[PDB]
Amino acid sequence: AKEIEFLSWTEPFGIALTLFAVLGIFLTAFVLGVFIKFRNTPIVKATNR
Amino acid sequence: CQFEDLNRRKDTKEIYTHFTCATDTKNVQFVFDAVTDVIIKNNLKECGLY
Repeated sequence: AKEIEFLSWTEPFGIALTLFAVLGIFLTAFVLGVFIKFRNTPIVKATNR
Repeated sequence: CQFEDLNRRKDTKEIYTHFTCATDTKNVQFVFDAVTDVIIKNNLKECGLY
């Protein structure tokens, strides 16, 4: 039988990409949270909240 | 320093001080610059930036 070629989820390459995307999501969430907590400091308020 | 410490609205207003004499002739540019700065900061406040 012939072989099917595609970017699998369990391949050693796709796992790294998934982990990196998850890390990016986590970092964005952290930045959002730290802006939310320090809501009205002059540094945060200077940029359009 | 003693005369500038009598304000208690430091979070909202500001004070501009300039020593002058009967010979000093640069007062108009001080007034102009202070007014321009006051106008600029007033608009930032309305927009919420400052």
